[PDB]
Amino acid sequence: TGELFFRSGFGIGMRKDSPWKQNVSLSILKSHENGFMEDLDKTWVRYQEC
Amino acid sequence: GMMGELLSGQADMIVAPLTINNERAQYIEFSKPFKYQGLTILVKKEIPRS
Amino acid sequence: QRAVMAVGSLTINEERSEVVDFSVPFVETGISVMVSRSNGFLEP
Ligand SMILES: *[C@@H]1O[C@H](CO)[C@@H](O)[C@H](O)[C@H]1NC(C)=O
Repeated sequence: TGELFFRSGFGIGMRKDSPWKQNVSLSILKSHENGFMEDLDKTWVRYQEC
Repeated sequence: GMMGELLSGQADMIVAPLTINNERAQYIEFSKPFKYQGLTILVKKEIPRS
Repeated sequence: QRAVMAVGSLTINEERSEVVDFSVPFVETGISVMVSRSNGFLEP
């Protein structure tokens, strides 16, 4: 029940000196824009309904 | 917990559901969120019979 | 270098990810389709 409030996303915990910031952000954005995220959502979170 | 383990140097990258917060970001930088979901209320529903 | 900050309805994209840098987004959005709504025995 209820409605969405204090909406916020997820994240990846990395140290501030890690040089993998852009190399991971670009890959995440590419996966998001190539439809991998929606496919994973369909194949892992929408098994059955009521 | 996990944040302290990451700060201690035991772990370098975290792939787990972690909500981005200001206090967490003040010490550990995050990346772009995978998906945008807030917090709701879960209550068990009853079945009216008679 | 005509402006150090840009504020507006700029959608985050892969092409702009490496050319410029952006902070954490505050309002989420995306691709959507707009279409006009169509109109529409004790069995159930
Ligand atoms: C990140 O990507 C760039 C270009 O895609 C590459 O030159 C660089 O080596 C990458 N970083 C690492 C740590 O491999």
